[PDB]
Amino acid sequence: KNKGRISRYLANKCSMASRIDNYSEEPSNVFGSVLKKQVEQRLEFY
Amino acid sequence: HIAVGKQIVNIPSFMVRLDSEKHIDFAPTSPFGGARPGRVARRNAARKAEASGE
Amino acid sequence: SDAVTIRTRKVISNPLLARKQFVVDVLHPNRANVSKDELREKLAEVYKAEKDAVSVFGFRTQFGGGK
Amino acid sequence: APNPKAFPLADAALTQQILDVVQQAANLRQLKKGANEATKTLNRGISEFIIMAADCEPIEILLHLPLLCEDKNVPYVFVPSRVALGRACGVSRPVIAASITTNDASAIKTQIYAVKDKIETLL
Amino acid sequence: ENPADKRRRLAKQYLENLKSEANDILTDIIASRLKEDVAEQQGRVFRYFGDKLLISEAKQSFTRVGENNLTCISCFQPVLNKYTFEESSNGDKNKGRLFAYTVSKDLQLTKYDITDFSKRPKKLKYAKGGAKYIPTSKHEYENTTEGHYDEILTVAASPDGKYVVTGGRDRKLIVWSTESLSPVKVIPTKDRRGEVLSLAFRKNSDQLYASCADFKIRTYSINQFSQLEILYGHHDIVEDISALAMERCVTVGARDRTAMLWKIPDETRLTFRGGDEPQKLLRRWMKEPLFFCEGSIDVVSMVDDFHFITGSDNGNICLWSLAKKKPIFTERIAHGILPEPSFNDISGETDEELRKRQLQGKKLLQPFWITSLYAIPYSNVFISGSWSGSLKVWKISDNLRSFELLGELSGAKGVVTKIQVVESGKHGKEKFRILASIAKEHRLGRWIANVSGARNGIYSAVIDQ
RNA sequence: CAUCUAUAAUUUUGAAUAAAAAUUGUGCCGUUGCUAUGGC
Repeated sequence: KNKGRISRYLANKCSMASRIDNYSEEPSNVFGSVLKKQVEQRLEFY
Repeated sequence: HIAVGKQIVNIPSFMVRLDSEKHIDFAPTSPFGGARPGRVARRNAARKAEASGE
Repeated sequence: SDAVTIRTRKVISNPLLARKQFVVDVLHPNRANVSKDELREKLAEVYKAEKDAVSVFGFRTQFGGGK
Repeated sequence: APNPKAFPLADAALTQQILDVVQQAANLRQLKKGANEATKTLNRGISEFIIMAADCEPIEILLHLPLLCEDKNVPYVFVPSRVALGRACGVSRPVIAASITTNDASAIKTQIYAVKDKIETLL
Repeated sequence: ENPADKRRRLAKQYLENLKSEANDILTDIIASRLKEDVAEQQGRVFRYFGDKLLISEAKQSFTRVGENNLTCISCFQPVLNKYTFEESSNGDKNKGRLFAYTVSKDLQLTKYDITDFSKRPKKLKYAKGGAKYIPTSKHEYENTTEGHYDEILTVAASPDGKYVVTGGRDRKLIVWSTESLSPVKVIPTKDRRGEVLSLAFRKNSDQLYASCADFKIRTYSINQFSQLEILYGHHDIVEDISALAMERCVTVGARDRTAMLWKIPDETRLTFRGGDEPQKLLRRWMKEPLFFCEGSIDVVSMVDDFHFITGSDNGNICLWSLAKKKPIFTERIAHGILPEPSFNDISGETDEELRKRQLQGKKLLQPFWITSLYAIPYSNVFISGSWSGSLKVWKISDNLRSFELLGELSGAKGVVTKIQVVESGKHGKEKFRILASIAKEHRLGRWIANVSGARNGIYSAVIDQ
C-alpha cells in the first residue's frame, strides 16, 4: 500500500525531472538534487 | 425552488437580464437551499421513527 | 430564530388632524403575515404612543412571502 | 537575442479579462486545474484554451505544454503569477497551469470566445 | 433615590470633574468639550491628532503564540456612556479592562488581557474545537454542535462586553460568553456555501453584520439571538465589511471589484466602482513606470459616515466619498512591489545569462497586497498592513480629499492579518495601542510564496501624544 | 455578577520550620543576557 503510494509519488517527481531535463538547454543537478531530497524527506515522513 | 435575488420566481418564461443572470439561486424557503425538508422527507423520517419506536 | 421587524417610511406629520401618517414595511421570515393587533402594540411601544391610539390598515404580503 | 521561454506573456488588462473568465469557468465546472489535468485535456481533445503561469520554479515543468498546444492548434497564454492564478482559480494553493475546456451549452460562451479571440490575436 | 436626583447627582459629579481638569489645564473650554462629547454621534470626523502623533519613539513589541496561523483579532474597550454615566462594561471587577480575542486556524479562540500598556498581552483563557464537534446528520438544518470544527475565520467582541462571536468555514456563528468562553448559542447560516467570511458589530449597539460567501450579507441581532435580514446584491463573494454607529454597513466584494454601501432602514444599496486605465495612466506620465490593473478588492474600513477607504490586492489604497461615484483619491502601489524570483530557481539551467533573460526583467514584477486596513473611528488616521514587514500609518488631509503617509512601523514580520487600535489615558494626551495579529499565511487560503522570517504573533505598538 | 473557600502580598508573635485577626511571551528545537528571539 505505502509502496504503491510512494511509487506514485516517485512517478510524479521523475516526470517533473524529465520535463526540466528535456526542455532546459543544459540541465542542472541542483534541481535534480532538490527533487531527490524532497522524495527522501517524504520517505522519512513515512 | 428558484429565486432571482430575493423573489421566489415561478414563471419559466422570465427573460433574465445580466444582473439576474448572475443572481439566480435557490430560494431561501425551499428544502434545497435553506430550511426544513419537504413533506415526503419528514414523513419518511416520522414513519422510520415510529417503526423504531414500536 | 425569528424576528418581526418594523420599518416606518415617509413619516409625514399632520397637525391638521393631529397625527402622523407613514408607510409600514414589515419583515417576517418563517412567519405568515403578522397580526394587525400585534403590529399596533409594537408600533405603540416604538413611538411611545397608546395602543388605543395607533392605527394600521391596508396590508399586502409580497409574492413568495416574507415582507 | 532570443525570446524568453515563457513568451507570449499577457498585458495587465488582458490578464484581468483572462482571470475573470477563469473564475466563472471554475464556478460553472469547466476548468481543469494543474499541469497533468491540462495535458490530459489536451490529449483527450476537450480543451478550449490554456493559461500558464510564467514564474513557476522552474519554468520547464509546464513548458512541456506549448508543444502539445502547437501540434493540436490550441491557444495559450502566460500570465505572470501562479499566486494570482490559484486565487482566481479558487484553489487554496497556487496553480501553475489551467485548461478551460469546451462546452456548447455553457453560460459563459461569448465570454470565453471573446478572450480566446484576444489570445489568438496575441499569438 | 429617585432617578431624577440620581441622574442629576451623576451629571453634577461629571461637571465637577470637567471643571477641575479645566483648572489644571488653565494652570468656553467646557462648552467645547461638551459639544465634542455629544458630536461624536453625528456626521464627519472630529478627532484631529493627525499631526500630534510621534511614530518615531513609538515603543514596539512582539509576542509569539504556540498555535499556527492566527486568523483574526477583535479588541474590547469599555468607554464611558455619555447619556447615562454607568460604563460600557458589564461587571464591577472589570473597571475598564481592555481585552483582545484572537481566532486561529488551529480551531482555537484565545482571550488576552491587554489593560496594562507597559507589560505584554496576558493569556487569560482559551478554547479549542476538534473533530468531536462534527455534526452527525448531513441535513444542514441543524449545524448546531456547540464547537467549531473547521477553520475559524473571524471574530467580533460585543460592545456591551457580554459576548463574543466566532465565524468560520463551518458555516456557523457561535456566540460565547466572555468570562468563561462557554458557547451560549450557535446559529447555522443554513446554506451549502454560506461560509462566514467577515463580522462587524454595529458601533455601540447590538446588531451584527456577518458577511458570508454565498454573496450575501446576513444581519443578526445578538441580545435576542435571532436573524433579522439577509441583504443581497453582490456578484462575487462579499469578502470584507465595516460598520459604524448608524445603520449603514459597507462591504467589498472582490472580483466584481465593487464596494457597496447598505443603508438598512431606507433599504437602499449604493454601489461604487473604480476602473483605472493603464493606457491613460501611462500617457498621463508621458505628459511629464510600472502600472498595475485592478486585480481584486479585499479590505474596507469606514472612516466616518460619509467616507471610507478600500484596499485592493494590486496595491491601490483608495478613498471614497458618498458624493462622487469614482474614488476621490487613489494611492498607488504603496506597500511596494514584490521581490523578484531568483535566476537559478526560475531556470534550472547552467547559462546565467539565459537564467536572466528568462527572468525577463520588468515584465514579471507584482505588487504587495493590502492584507489588512483599519481606520480609527471619526479620526483622520488609518493603518495599512501586508507581508512587507512594516505597518504604514497614514493621515488624511483635513480637506478630506487626499491623504499622505505619516510613518512606518517595522516590528512586523509576516502577513498582517488584522490591525486594531485601543486608546486609554485622559482626553488631553491619549495613549494609543496598535495590536496586529500577524501570521505566516493568509486568512483564507495559503497562496503565499513562503515569506521568510515570519512567526505567529501578536504585535503591539504603543504610541503617545 | 455579588458573596464565600484556598492559592499569590501584607496587620501582629516572629530568625523563622512555625502557629494567629482581615483585605485586592512557545507545539518542538536553537541563540542572548544584563528580556530579545533564528528554523520547522
